[PDB]
Amino acid sequence: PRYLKGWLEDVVQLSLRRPSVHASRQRPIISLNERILEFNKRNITAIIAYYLRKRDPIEYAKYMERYAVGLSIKTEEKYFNGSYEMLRKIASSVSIPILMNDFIVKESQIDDAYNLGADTVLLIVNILTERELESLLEYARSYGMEPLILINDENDLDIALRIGARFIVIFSMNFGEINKENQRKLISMIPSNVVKVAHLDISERNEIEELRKLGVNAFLISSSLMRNPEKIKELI
Repeated sequence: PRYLKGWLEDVVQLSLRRPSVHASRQRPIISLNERILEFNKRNITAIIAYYLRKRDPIEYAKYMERYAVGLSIKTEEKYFNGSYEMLRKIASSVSIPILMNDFIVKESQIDDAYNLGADTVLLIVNILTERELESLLEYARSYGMEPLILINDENDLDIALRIGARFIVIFSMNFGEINKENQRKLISMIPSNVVKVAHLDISERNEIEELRKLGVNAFLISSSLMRNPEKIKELI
């Protein structure tokens, strides 16, 4: 990984030490990026719901299976209260795409994702060198997973495009300044053969129409839905 400090350094150091799991996968790959493109052809707004333990998780996942295009599950243990067991139980319970949302810094974590039933993984440009990211991209693709690559800024974008990413998520706040104009700028700079995901707050739902016209294919939510799951219906 790159030079890191503070909690982010701590979580990457712990992630490098994550023991591998010897699990056998219980489902096929249910591709997230491909289902987003299907929802786009069906004119159904494509919302990636989330689970982060801070709500019976299975009942929640089954609710979301009815509405969401996919489900992000936070599996980092020390700071975000996740687990591989929670991922596996949710993935075994539903047939929508599952994104393993963690700090993926070594190949064995992609092995873990595959063996536990996740359909893809998050990769974070700004914690990895370009060569590390390219290698992990290739490794994910060897399991039939197109990873969701997170960009922060134009330097991250340049890396992601140079290595041939086809599935990118863009937020509206630097990883702590919020800038919607900058989010739109980064979205515009991604070619149309890339599946693009915008982070969205539920309060921004009036922007979905325009963001779709600007090329966003799906929306990643990270607040409000666990307290009030039915809010996903109004996004859609």
